[PDB]
Amino acid sequence: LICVNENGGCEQYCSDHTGTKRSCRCHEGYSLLADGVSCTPTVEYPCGKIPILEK
Amino acid sequence: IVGGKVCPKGECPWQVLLLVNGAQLCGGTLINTIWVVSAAHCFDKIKNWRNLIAVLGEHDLSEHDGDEQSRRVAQVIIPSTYVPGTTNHDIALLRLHQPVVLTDHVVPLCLPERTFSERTLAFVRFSLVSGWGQLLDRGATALELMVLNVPRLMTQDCLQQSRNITEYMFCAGYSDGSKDSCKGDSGGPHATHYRGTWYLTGIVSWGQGCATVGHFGVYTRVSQYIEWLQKLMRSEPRPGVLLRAPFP
Ligand SMILES: O=C(NCc1cccc(-c2cccc(-c3cc4cnccc4[nH]3)c2O)c1)Nc1ccccc1
Ligand SMILES: [Ca+2]
Ligand SMILES: [Cl-]
Ligand SMILES: [Cl-]
Ligand SMILES: [Cl-]
Repeated sequence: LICVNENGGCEQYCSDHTGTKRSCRCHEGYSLLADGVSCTPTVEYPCGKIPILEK
Repeated sequence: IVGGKVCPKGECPWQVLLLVNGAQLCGGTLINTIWVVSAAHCFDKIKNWRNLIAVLGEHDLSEHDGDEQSRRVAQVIIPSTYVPGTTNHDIALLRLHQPVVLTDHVVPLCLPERTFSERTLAFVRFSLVSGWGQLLDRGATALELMVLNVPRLMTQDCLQQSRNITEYMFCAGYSDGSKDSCKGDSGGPHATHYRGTWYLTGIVSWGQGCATVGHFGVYTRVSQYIEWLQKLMRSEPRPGVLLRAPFP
C-alpha cells in the first residue's frame, strides 16, 4: 500500500515509510480506527462535515 | 454564482461573508475558529482595516435569524509574491479578533495536507463553489447563498479548450456560458468531497470571466499554499492589520 495509489487505502491523510510500510492519519477532531485507515470524529463539529446532514 | 441553486441553510456552513462598512466585499472560507481563507485582491483597495467584518452562519442577507456571527478582522495576511490587481497568488489568510463558536450553522472546512490534496483531491472531478455574488454577468448579487457544482480541468486541457494559468491556479467550470462563479463570489470556497468529508482545494479568484463563452473559471490552487498557511497559523499576531509574509 503506497499513498500515491488509491490514497494508500486511507480515508484521510497518508504517509509512506521505511519499507513496505504506510501510516494513515486523521485531521484534528478525528481519530484513526483499529483498521488503520478510517477516521471517526472526536468532537461535535469536526471540519468538513455538515451537521444537518449528519443528523 | 451563475447557473447554480440556493445552498440550503446550514449546508455551506464554512462559507464566510466579508463586509466593508456594511457593504458586501467578498467571500471567504472558515478553516478553524479564528482563521479564514479568502482572495488577496479582495483587499487591494481597503483604506481602513477596522471597517472589515467577517460573518459566519449567514444565509439570507435580507434577514437576521440569530445564527449569524460577526467578527472583526485582526490580521489580513498576503503572500509577498502577490501583486495587487492581478490573479497570481490570489490568496489571503485572515485572523479573526475573537473565535467564532462552532454550531450547526458554523463549521470549518478541512485544510488538507499537501500530498493528499495533490495526489488525491486534485483528481476528484467535481467540487462545489459558493457565494452571494452576481447571479449573471452585469446582474444583481444574490440575497440567498448560492452553490454550484463545477468540474476541474488539468491545466493543459484548460488552455486547449479555451477560446494565463500558472501552477498556482486551476480551471474549473464550463465553456458554454451557463455556469460559473462571478464578481461578488471572490474569496469563496472551492470545496471537494472525499470519503464523507469536505476539503478546501480552491479559492474563487478573478478574470474578465463571469460565465464568458469559451472561458473557464479560475481558482487559486490551495495545495501550493498549505505549508505557508500552516506556518502562519502557528505564528503570533503582529501589530498592524495588513501583513505581507514571504512566499514560499
Ligand atoms: O480593485 C481591486 N480590488 C478590489 C476588489 C474587491 C472585491 C472585488 C473585486 C473585483 C472587481 C472586479 C471583478 C471581480 C471579479 C470578477 C470575477 C469573475 N469570476 C469570478 C469572480 C470574479 N470576481 C472582483 O472580485 C475587487 N484591485 C485592483 C484593480 C485594478 C488595479 C489595481 C488593483
Ligand atoms: Ca441572515
Ligand atoms: Cl470581534
Ligand atoms: Cl513554524
Ligand atoms: Cl512567531
